[PDB]
Amino acid sequence: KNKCVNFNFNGLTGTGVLTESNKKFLPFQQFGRDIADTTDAVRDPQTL
Amino acid sequence: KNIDGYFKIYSKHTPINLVRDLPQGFSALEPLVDLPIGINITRFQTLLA
Repeated sequence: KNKCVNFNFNGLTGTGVLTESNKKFLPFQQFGRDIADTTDAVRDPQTL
Repeated sequence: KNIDGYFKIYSKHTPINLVRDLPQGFSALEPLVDLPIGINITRFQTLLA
């Protein structure tokens, strides 16, 4: 966390700074998107 | 709904005050379960108690 790093969240690739999320998520939600359809927040495939 | 073999199901349970057998307003149905079945369906029938 707090580091510029790459991502591979069960295929959900990307590169950015990982920080704690302040948003809610449904029980089945995998990841959230921004206004531009870009991934913003992702659920850990092993942690809730 | 059969979404490319995924028989996805939605649900919602809320209280009501019945007036005309089907109250109005607004709601949003959340997903209940993902069922990757992959079987074709064309009909159905209810199971009444």
